[PDB]
Amino acid sequence: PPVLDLGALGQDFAADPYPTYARLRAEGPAHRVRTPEGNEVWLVVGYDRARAVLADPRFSKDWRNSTTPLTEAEAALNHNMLESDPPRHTRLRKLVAREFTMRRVELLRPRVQEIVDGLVDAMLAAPDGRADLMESLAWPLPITVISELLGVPEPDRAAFRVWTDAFVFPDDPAQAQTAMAEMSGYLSRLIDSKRGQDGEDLLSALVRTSDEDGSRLTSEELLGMAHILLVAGHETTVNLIANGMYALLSHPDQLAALRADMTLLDGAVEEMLRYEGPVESATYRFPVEPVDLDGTVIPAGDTVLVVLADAHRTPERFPDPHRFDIRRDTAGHLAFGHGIHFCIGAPLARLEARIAVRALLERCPDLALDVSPGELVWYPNPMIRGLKALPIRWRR
Ligand code: HEM
Ligand SMILES: CC[C@H]1OC(=O)[C@H](C)[C@@H](O[C@@H]2O[C@H](C)C[C@H](N(C)C)[C@H]2O)[C@@H](C)C[C@@H](C)C(=O)/C=C/[C@H]1C
Repeated sequence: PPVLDLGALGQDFAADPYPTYARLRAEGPAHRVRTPEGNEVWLVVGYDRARAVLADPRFSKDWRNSTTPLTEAEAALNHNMLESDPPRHTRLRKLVAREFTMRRVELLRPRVQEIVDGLVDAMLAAPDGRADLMESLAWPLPITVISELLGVPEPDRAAFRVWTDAFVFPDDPAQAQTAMAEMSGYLSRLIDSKRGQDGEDLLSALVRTSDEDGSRLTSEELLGMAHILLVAGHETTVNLIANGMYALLSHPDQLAALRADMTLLDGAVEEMLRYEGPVESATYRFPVEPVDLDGTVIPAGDTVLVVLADAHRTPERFPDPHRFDIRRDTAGHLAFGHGIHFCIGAPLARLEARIAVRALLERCPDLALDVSPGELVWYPNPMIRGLKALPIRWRR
């Protein structure tokens, strides 16, 4: 294949990518394509292959195995679990797994609940009963929850959305590259602000751990860590809520069910993950040796992107794919990945989302999408699945 150019494929490829992915799936598992941003990457589509690869060791996420160059501003924060393999990935993750167990996170419900609640109160405050569920709840919830955890003074949180934006499609490649340096700068400063202040938040914990013994957690790794624990639960958990809602609000029949019975909540918040999950394609993976993806051979060092979005629509795994059913069997979706890199914060995310949906359906009479689905606009970025905004309204 000449190599499918995603860029020149319409701002609707950001809208409904699926047909393009499926079309590829039909011809084979792997495909070379140029991303809307440029660079050459491989796309692995089709559920069975997707799941498979995610856990395949031959696909290392350690940039040392990539033949793609890394700018200095990037090289800075590339010492985290999601960008390394054993033994390093093993070593690092261990450092903070106890902080994200369903049991531990559950302890945060009281707080998370209160955080959502405060946010909803302010929403219903509007006189016309119209607000953007994005800047109104979906965005502020994640960034707060996590920021109290990692210990980010609140005034400091604004610059974060700013950067994340640049990271995702920014209106200029050199601008996002600035956001990274800027962030590294902040985090590094912040890391130090903690030293000797006997704080008990996660970050303070790590700063102590790292000092006590640098062989267990290097200074770069310390940086990388704080960075990854932050920017990995953003775009994802923030769009989870948005996508989730946009999904439930554009399928009245389903909104109805959940309204009638709220026990379907957990299972509905799951189908959201399957149907319109936040991550379109898993993060970068590089073959340590050439991999023969059935007929198609991928060179060592090339960038492989497992397309979570497509596997979720592969009809041989998920019948009536494009159908948003909250009573569906969502068992086995790749929303949070598969393998050793399986989301470390799946519990924290789920909690937030579950409390978030819960709130809305409840505290919002005649809640509804405030614009037509065709009017919404998604982010061109091929690695994410987010709405520019999500208008709504409710019985004034
Ligand atoms: C809707 C929410 C979330 C989604 C969709 C999501 C999705 C994922 C996915 C797909 C991976 C694996 C990526 C890959 O292998 O390419 C992953 C990894 C990870 N996630 Fe999440 N995530 C979410 C929320 C969270 C939260 C709330 C945190 C932070 C507290 C978090 C922290 C991480 C980290 C640091 C990893 C590294 C895993 C490892 O390498 O062992 N995630 N997540
Ligand atoms: C967990 C899935 C999302 O990706 C991420 O959370 C990671 C942290 C991040 O990718 C990293 O971004 C850094 C700024 C640079 C780093 N590079 C030095 C190696 C890179 O690996 C994303 C948050 C980037 C943004 C743009 C995004 O939208 C991610 C979506 C998920 C893949």
